[PDB]
Formats: sequence, structure tokens, C-alpha cells
Amino acid sequence: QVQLEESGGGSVQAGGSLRLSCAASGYMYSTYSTYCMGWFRQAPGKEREGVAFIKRGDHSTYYTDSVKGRFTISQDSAKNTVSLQMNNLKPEDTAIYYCAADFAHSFLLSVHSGAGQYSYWGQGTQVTVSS
Amino acid sequence: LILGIVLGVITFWLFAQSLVNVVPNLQQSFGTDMGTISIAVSLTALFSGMFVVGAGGLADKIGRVKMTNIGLLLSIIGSALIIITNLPALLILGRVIQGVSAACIMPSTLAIMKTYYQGAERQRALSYWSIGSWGGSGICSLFGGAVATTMGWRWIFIFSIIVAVLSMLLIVAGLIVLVVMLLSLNVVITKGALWFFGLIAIVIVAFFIFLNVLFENKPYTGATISNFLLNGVAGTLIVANTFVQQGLGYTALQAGYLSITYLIMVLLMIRVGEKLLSKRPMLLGTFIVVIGIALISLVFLPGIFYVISCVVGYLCFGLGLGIYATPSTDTAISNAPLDKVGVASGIYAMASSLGGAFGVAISGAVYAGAVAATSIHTGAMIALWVNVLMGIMAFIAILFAIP
Ligand SMILES: [Zn+2]
Repeated sequence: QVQLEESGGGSVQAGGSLRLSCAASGYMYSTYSTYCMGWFRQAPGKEREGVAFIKRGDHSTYYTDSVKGRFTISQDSAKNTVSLQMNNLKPEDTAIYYCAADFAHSFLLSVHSGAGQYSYWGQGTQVTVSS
Repeated sequence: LILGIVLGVITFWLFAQSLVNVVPNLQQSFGTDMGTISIAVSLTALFSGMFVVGAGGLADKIGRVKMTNIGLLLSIIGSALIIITNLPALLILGRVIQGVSAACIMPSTLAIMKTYYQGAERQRALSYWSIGSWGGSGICSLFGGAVATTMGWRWIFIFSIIVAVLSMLLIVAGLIVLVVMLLSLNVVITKGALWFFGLIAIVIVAFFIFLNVLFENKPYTGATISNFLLNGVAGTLIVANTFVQQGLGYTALQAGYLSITYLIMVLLMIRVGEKLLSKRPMLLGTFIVVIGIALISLVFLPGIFYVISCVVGYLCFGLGLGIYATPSTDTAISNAPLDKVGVASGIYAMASSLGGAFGVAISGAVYAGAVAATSIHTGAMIALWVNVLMGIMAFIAILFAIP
């Protein structure tokens, strides 16, 4: 009974900026645990690919090589939400961005990336860039 | 080697419940996707909580230490079977027996405490048993993680076989229609539904069939019914650890420091609960915790230095459970007749377990419902307040536990 409600994205010109925010409703933390949260993109042709992820406990982040430096994932801690700030976008980034989160695990364990490790998925937010 | 052996058997049920918070590392090795590889690990308690009474009864009949010899031996195959071979249909079969391992140990080893001690020594015995359980489960998540990051996921199960050996080296009358009840009742708490309405029927059904297929009017009954109600406040920390980390936006460590402050406090009050001793301290424990909840409830309308009100709550909550646990593990183990301890101890162990599950499920569902309707701060209180009601009902539950 968890719901990943996600917002932002949309259409923009190339070399621009697009925010992507996502929040987990009623996803409680165990006695000594946290969970990882991020986005996977999938263009109409290409196969599902991870973008950026953050561990909610210690703000530990990880990015794919593609977007590294341009994109910046972080969580607005007081407002309780993770948001992927995407900058200097290129037509490669055009795809359906799916927010996801994995089953809780001891915060000691390192931040997650692989789609197999993530369990909760969203409806998917569209992002498209052009000339 | 009285507790030294017993504890080794209890800490076999620590290293079992450590892998539960290292479920992603197992995802890679055993291969199969999450949900299937996670529920695989869940089976260890699922089977434990339902068999504890039966495995307690077959320990009651065919030797107490006989079944503690089985459990500790069954914990070797339980671990060796998993650690050695890395494949999925394998994992399931090893976790189910890892569960029956505990079902054999908890009640039987609890009965040995009655024989070994027989009054006065029982106080020091059951206190050492509590340290073995509370302290063990208390770190199991923080343990399993530390092991998986540096040693590995399999290196938490190499510690399971050697401690299970160093334990032994330092020393069907409707059961099937009870486990079918408890299997259903256990998975009813895990509410992922429309379809759970019929899963509550199979509980009510198999209950009345076992009810017409057991004449306790002692303070033991009062202790078991109170122990259930008292463990219903278990959600308090889960809802608190969430609120602190989501609502107040703290890190994972500060959340763990508030938690391990509760852990050391509850562990250094089962000793003081021993000296405290029967009914008097169990009323003080069930009382002071309700204030410990209220102290953590009032941090939903706080200031900048209201971290104290929360902190003192974790101590107030921690120390209360400690003052109740040793007297109340004794009030049950005492009045439990020497002829039938294995069955009696298994029921007290089951009542303790179901109490926690029933508590967390309510605490979570309320929080998830309240935080959706209202906000994180407002929602937390509604959830924390529901923990107070059970804490008061746990204080009222002692009314039916005479001196
Ligand atoms: Zn994760």
C-alpha cells in the first residue's frame, strides 16, 4: 500500500532545463533501515536504462555515465520529496522517465541502481527535447 | 554453561533475522527477482510463529533438551544449505527449516530455565534469556548490514553454524488445523488488499475447528494476555523512526542513535526489573512506556530544542519495557506447570510475536491513513495516540493478573 506520486518533466528546446519530482506516500522506515529512490528512462526504441538514484537515509547519490554532471538528484528533506534537476539536455534524454524505489534495507548497505533491485514503479512522466 | 548454551540457541534466531535487511545482496547471488527472493526470507518467521506451539508440545512430550538438540542441529542444515549453494528453489527450503529451528528452541530452552533454576535462579536465567532475545533482535538489522558490506551476505550464515555448535558444545492432535489458522492469521497482518476478507474467514474457521478439537485460569493467563497487549506498542519506534527521518528530515545515524539509546536502556532495565522482583513492576513498566509514547507524541507540536522530549521518550519507552520484561517472563514461566511448560512457553512466545505484528500493522495503517488525510506531523500523533490506547489497555490488562 505504497504510492509513488511523481510530477514535472514535459517538452523543452535542446540544451535546456527540466525538473522531475517524485514522493513516496506512506513508505515507513524500519528500526535501522532506509530505501533508495530514483528514475529509469525508456525511449520508444531503446531498452529501459537507469538515470539517477539517491538513498533517503544519508543523501548518498549515484548517476549513469550518460547524464553525469548535467543532472543532479537530491531530496528536499523538509518537504519530503526526491527531485532530479536535469540541465543541458540533449535529444538522447527524450524518453518516459519512471520514478522507482526498492524494498527497505539496512542504511549501512550502499545505494542501488539495477532495475531488478527496484520494486515500486510509477505511471511514468514524459520528457522530450528538440531543436 | 546454563545461559551460555541457551543464548547461543537464541542468537541462532538473530543470524536468521539479519539477512532480512540485506535482501538486495541476496538478489544478485540467488538470482531470482525481488518479491519472490524477499518472501523466501519471510518464511523463517512465518513458519516459526505457527509451529512454536506444536514444536513446543513435541518438546513437552519427547524430551525438552532433545528438541533443543534438534533445533541447534536443524540450525546447521538451515544455514549450511543456504550459504553453500546459491540458487532460488534452494533458499525457500532452507528458510522454512530455519523457522522450525526457532519453533523447537524458544519454548524448549525456555522450559530448561524452569528446571535449571527452580526459583531465585529463574530471575537471573530468564533475564539472561531476555538479553539474548531483545539485544539480539535489537542489532540484527544493524549487524547484517555491517557483515554484508565488508564480509558478505554468506558470512552472516558461517556465524550461524559455529554458534549453534558452540551452544551444543557448551551444554498431531490438530496441530495441522492450528498452523493453517496461524499461516492465514500471520499473512492477514500483511494486508495487500477484497481478497483478505476471505483470508480472515480461514482464521475464524480453523480457530473454531481447533477450539472443538486447555483449561488455564492462572496469573500465567494474565501475563500472556498483558504481554500481547504490551507488545502492541512495538509500532511506536517504527512510526517514530519514520516521523524523525521524513517529517524532521534527520539522517539515518541520528535515527539509529535515538534507537540504540532505547536499545541499551531496555537492556540495562531487564537487570533492574529482576531486582524489582511481580505485578507491581509490570504496572510501572506498562505505565512509564505510555508516558514515553506521549513524550514522542508531543514532538509533533514542538520547538527547536524539543529533540529532548523525543529523546527522553525513547529512554522512558526503553526503560519501561525492561522493567516489565524480566518480571513478566517469570510470572508466566513460574505458574506454567512443570508437567506442561513446552506448550505453555510456546503460547507466551506466540502471544509475544502476534502482539508485535498486530501492533505494527495498526500503527502503520493508521499512520499511512492519517498522513494521507492530514499531514506528516498531524498523522504521526494519530498513529502515536493509537499506541497509547494499547499501552493503557496493556496497563488495564494487568488488572486480570492478581498478586
Ligand atoms: Zn536501496
